Amino acid sequence: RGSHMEDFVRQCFNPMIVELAEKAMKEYGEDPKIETNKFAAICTHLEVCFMYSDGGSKHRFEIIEGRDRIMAWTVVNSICNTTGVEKPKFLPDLYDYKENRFIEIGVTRREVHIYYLEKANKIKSEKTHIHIFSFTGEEMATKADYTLDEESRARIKTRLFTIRQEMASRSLWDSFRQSE
Ligand SMILES: COc1cc(CCNC(=O)c2nc(-c3cccc(C(F)(F)F)c3)[nH]c(=O)c2O)ccn1
Ligand SMILES: [Mn+2]
Ligand SMILES: [Mn+2]
Repeated sequence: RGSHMEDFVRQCFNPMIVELAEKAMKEYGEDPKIETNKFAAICTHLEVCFMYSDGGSKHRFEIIEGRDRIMAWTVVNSICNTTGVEKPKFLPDLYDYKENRFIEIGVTRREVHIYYLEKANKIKSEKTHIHIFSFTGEEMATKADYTLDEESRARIKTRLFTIRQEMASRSLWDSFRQSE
């Protein structure tokens, strides 16, 4: 069963983040033992979402990603019913209470252009904000409004490149890149 990538995920990411990624994957019919690359991807996505939510003020953000499906939909419903934003057709990652909008965080191994295009093609209601980070240090946000200040985003990018380096050191990076 076991594989180097799984052990690396378990040693590289926080135990709560690993448990959350595992729960989400099982809930969505995936297997972290076997789909180890997706395992790493959802751990990374979770960490990015958490760091981003940490980048604002105390009450700045409401974290949607990481919750189970029913509760996540419950909280976006409460947010829509108290603010007036439209219901996103698909579950986002965050809600900005200062900018009053949902945020879709993406982490990509390819050019941010392609991935942002996909995310803007699925999200029909253009109300929800979109913010892509890449594993090379590029980033791309909707209307060039990158929400957080420079230092928080740079912290995210540094960590992303650290993960990429740790993967390449174990010869795990080529497989990870040629999997998205
Ligand atoms: C969570 O586990 C899952 C989830 C689903 C559907 C729900 N998903 C999201 O909400 C979502 N998912 C990703 C993502 C997940 C795995 C891999 C990758 C990629 F990096 F390889 F592209 C991206 N990224 C986001 O930004 C994002 O919002 C289905 C199966 N498993
Ligand atoms: Mn999400
Ligand atoms: Mn996302």
